[PDB]
Amino acid sequence: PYSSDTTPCCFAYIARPLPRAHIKEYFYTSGKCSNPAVVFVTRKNRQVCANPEKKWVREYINSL
Amino acid sequence: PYSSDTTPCCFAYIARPLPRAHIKEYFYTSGKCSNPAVVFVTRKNRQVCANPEKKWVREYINSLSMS
Amino acid sequence: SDTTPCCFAYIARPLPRAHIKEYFYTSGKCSNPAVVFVTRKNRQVCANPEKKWVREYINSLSMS
Amino acid sequence: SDTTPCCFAYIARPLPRAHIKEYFYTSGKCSNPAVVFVTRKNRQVCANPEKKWVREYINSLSMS
Amino acid sequence: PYSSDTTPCCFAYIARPLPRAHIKEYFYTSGKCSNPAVVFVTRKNRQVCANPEKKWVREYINSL
Amino acid sequence: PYSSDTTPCCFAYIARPLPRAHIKEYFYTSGKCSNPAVVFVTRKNRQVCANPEKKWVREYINSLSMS
Repeated sequence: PYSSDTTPCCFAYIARPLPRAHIKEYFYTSGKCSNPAVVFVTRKNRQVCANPEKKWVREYINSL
Repeated sequence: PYSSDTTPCCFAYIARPLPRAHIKEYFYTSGKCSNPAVVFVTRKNRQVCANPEKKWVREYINSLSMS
Repeated sequence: SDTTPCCFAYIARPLPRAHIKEYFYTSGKCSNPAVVFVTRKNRQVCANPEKKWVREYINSLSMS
Repeated sequence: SDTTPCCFAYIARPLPRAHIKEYFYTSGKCSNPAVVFVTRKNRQVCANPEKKWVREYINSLSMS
Repeated sequence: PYSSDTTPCCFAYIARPLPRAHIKEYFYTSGKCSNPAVVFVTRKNRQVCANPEKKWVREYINSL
Repeated sequence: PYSSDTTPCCFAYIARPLPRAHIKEYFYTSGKCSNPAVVFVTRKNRQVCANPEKKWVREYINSLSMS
């Protein structure tokens, strides 16, 4: 661990793929967090936690 | 209350009291987080992690809280 | 004593993510550090831990 | 590169011959020389090549 | 290879166990030979080639 | 003719001709053996491996052989 700022962590992963077209960016959550996660940021700026191992997650990252 | 939303967690606690005058709100971090924490939100919207057990932290919560 | 897998060379071309099931790091007893990717047919592939592709694959995989 | 099994310690008590299916020598790439006995449950057991019992077992086994 | 003397080699292994009681000594054939073998020497001094991996061979060696 | 009996094989060939006078019999080693050889049996029953291709070896066989 490293800073007093908060950092976003994920504790569950979205079940249904989000539409590819609705995603504006992604990031991986901090290594400080207990679980690994991809966060997708939608065009409406919602942050959505997703399982880095899922195929659709990988396909999105690779294509976007 | 496990959802897909991100949740803010804390990994370190500010060393010095923040000025009371600059704080507008607080909240506690989720119990899912590995460490307990209070977060103070400043008027400039910075979120500052703080040690729940410190006296100043408790005094500030007691001044903000409607409970 | 049980055996442990060690690596002596690192794959040159990235193998496809789709063919990998998990990874692990080789033992610190080994002379070289290495990531091992375990394929669908359970072949163990040694890879250079410092490579960007290797790191990106690890982020999307579970560790055995 | 594929992994190869290496040994870092040698079993103290002889395991029963009846439980061993085959042996092999570890790679010369490994830092220590070793005989590996492969048990009926496919556990790999490292053993000291210089030991009389080890040599006697090898004489009665096929080499993978 | 090492000497002008002949050395006994085996090219087949006896199918039926010899009676334990009829064996006076054993030896392993030379490493120069292409196949490994146990030779049992009977009380009548017949030399009988046997498979070192067979259980009865091992049991005889262990008991005698 | 694969049996359980041992069969004598040769791995080296005597460097110098044996004295003809000391040899009573010969035979060839089995084709199963990795190297070809002639074996001379001395009157004292030593078996001596010899290179089949050497002239002295051939001369000695020709003197012993009834073929």
